[PDB]
Amino acid sequence: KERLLDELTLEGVARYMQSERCRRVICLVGAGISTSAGIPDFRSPSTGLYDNLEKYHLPYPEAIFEISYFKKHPEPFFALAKELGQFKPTICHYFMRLLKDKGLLLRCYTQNIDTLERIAGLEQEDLVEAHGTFYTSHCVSASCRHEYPLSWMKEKIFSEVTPKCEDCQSLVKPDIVFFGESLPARFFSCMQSDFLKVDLLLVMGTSLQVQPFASLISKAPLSTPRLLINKEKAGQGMDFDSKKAYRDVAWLGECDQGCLALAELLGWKKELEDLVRREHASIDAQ
Amino acid sequence: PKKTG
Ligand SMILES: *C(=S)CCCCCCCCCCCC
Ligand SMILES: [Zn+2]
Repeated sequence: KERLLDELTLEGVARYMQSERCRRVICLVGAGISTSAGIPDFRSPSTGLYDNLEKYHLPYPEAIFEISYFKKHPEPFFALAKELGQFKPTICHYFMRLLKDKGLLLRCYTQNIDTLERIAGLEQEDLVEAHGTFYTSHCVSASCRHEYPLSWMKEKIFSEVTPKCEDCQSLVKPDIVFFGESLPARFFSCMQSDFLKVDLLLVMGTSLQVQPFASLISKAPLSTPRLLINKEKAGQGMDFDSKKAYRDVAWLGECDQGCLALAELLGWKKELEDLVRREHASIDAQ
Repeated sequence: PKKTG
């Protein structure tokens, strides 16, 4: 256990980041970085968007995202999907874009399916979309696998007609990883290479409750500093407070503010706000 | 291996 942060604070992390020792940063991100876009966190205790779905009489809220339940009762999921593209990436997303443009970003691992990282301008090389994406959709039957674009799916969703394969009549499923499905091979492939060489783990907007994604915090070497920007402490192995704490830092608050506070310390606050402004205005002018 | 929790 070599000690790489001089102190366990945001400022300490900021100084380490500006040091020659920090060349490779991995970001693990979850639902917290997209809630200011308006996409609610569907595992948060007080979450406010299963409201409409009372008519479907769910065995419990989470069933909607279970693969077994979905395949027999897809309607609740698609009604949710019509309520929710219209979302621009947030400050958190553009901070990651900033890390890439400054040559610090090794990779962003995301739990989110909203595709906001790509919109913010992270390229496909830089991203591991651990739970897949809404962008593309597939017929669920092994011997058809017909591909349908977002355009097609949205037409079906907005009309409240359950998406169905035009060829074989099977269910058409967005390319996301439902609970009980396997993660993409890219996830397992990238983790084997990425985590050997990482100098800093930035964990943002995730309570680290979904496996195997959550186990990624364990994969970096023992000396690797780990910063959690989140509403509350999570991943507790993450040791923030014990007298044996040596490398993990928690910044508790909304992720956007954490990224602004961190960016401020690195001297990038101005470049960040300018980037966000220009990128938003470009999406508006679309 | 499978998405859980
Ligand atoms: C594993 S944590 C992924 C769960 C899937 C969540 C899907 C949320 C509903 C889709 C809303 C559409 C956003 C553009
Ligand atoms: Zn088909």
